[PDB]
Amino acid sequence: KNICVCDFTDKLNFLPLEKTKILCELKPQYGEDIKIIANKEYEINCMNNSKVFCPLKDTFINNTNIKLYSPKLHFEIKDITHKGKNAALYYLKIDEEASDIFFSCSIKPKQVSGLLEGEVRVNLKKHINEEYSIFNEEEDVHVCDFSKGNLDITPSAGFYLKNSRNVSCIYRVIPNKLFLIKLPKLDIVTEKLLPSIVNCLSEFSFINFTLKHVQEGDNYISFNVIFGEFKKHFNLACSLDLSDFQQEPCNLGKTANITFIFSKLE
Amino acid sequence: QVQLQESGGGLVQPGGSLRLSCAASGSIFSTNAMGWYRQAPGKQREQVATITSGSSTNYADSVKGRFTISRDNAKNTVYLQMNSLKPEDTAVYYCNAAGATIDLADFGSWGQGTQVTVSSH
Ligand SMILES: *[C@@H]1O[C@H](CO)[C@@H](O[C@@H]2O[C@H](CO)[C@@H](O)[C@H](O)[C@H]2NC(C)=O)[C@H](O)[C@H]1NC(C)=O
Ligand SMILES: *[C@@H]1O[C@H](CO)[C@@H](O[C@@H]2O[C@H](CO)[C@@H](O)[C@H](O)[C@H]2NC(C)=O)[C@H](O)[C@H]1NC(C)=O
Ligand SMILES: *[C@@H]1O[C@H](CO)[C@@H](O)[C@H](O)[C@H]1NC(C)=O
Ligand SMILES: *[C@@H]1O[C@H](CO)[C@@H](O)[C@H](O)[C@H]1NC(C)=O
Repeated sequence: KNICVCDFTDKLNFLPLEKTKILCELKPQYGEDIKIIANKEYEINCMNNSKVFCPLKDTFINNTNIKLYSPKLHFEIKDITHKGKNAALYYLKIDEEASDIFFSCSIKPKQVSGLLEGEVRVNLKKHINEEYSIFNEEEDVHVCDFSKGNLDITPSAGFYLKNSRNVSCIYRVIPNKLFLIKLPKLDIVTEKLLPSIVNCLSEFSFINFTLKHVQEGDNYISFNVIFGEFKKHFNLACSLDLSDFQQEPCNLGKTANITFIFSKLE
Repeated sequence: QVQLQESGGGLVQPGGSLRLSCAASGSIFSTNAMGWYRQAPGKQREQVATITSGSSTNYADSVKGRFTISRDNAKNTVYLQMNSLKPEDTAVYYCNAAGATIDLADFGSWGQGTQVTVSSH
């Protein structure tokens, strides 16, 4: 894994004329880990004492542990020697299945009358919001997976603005093949999202589909649909909306959009 | 990585003048505020003068009217003109980024600095 580093060592060692903030912004993506380093004598509030964004309440929670909002994150805080100084190391490891979170860390030297602060901003969120369906050769099925990965609609603490909670999967319909929509393991999925896909697919009478099974796995619910043969071209968009689905204390879901392309061209 | 190189220090008599220079590389110089800093033995490093990308200046109260900070965007250099020097001005002088909000990537590891000694003997 690659590592993103914010090293403040021997850079918060002056008395400024006016209030000064030295800022390190991190946008960790490809499973990257994070190291924050600063002199031991600095006052540091980080990871187990961070400022975390709370999408549900649209505010920031101060002096809190990031594990309360992204439970699969794990970090260690050690004293190390670095650049010839006694320093503190904040080492956060981000596994592939860790959920989104937006938090900040503060680093304040003493005896500067509070005029100088270091700040780390860690914004962990998805950056691919559109994919094509993926063929599972072992199961002989095309899958749109909204239960994990890039198109996950599970409620999370990710910093998303109100108009940016859409994720999209495109399925080029193959006649007589089973198609799977994987969704989070939540009661709301069968209560409301399943009516949503049924009303979407049945709205146009000329669309041939068969709902085969509503299946509950170990960590997802799947809608299993077979589309029959067709002749004419058609594009059908369905929305499975959890962008307003709340989950205490801070989580909000996303909107899963599925685009069915019916085409005998190309 | 930002690289900083100060020069121009030396021994000067009280009341004399001195001009410090600092060459900065590794960043887009003309978009950054810059500043001069100094540290004497047993004192904490202090920001002495700052200059915005738009050439607005600010000074520590103890050097107001005696120091002048300037910049040459074409050469990526910051200057500190010091007149009416006092023994209390003796320190190692450093330049670096300044500003109210500074990207950590723009704040370079401190250069070697340049020594200024104001004394009669
Ligand atoms: C966050 O974690 C760090 C590291 O475990 C805590 O720092 C320790 O604090 C205790 C007493 O407060 C000291 O005896 C230890 O030596 C510290 N450890 C290190 C590595 O410096 C810190 O207190 C925690 N902060 C919060 C708010 O829980
Ligand atoms: C996010 O997806 C929603 C779908 O749930 C989009 O809202 C739909 O927009 C279409 C036009 O493109 C309308 O015909 C539908 O009536 C809308 N549905 C709802 C429930 O509002 C929304 O536009 C998308 N947002 C962005 C920024 O693309
Ligand atoms: C958290 O910190 C911010 C800014 O420092 C402050 O405005 C707020 O009152 C604090 N408390 C809460 C609960 O947000
Ligand atoms: C699709 O065709 C099958 C027969 O192949 C039929 O049983 C099913 O009812 C059809 N679905 C719709 C929505 O007409």
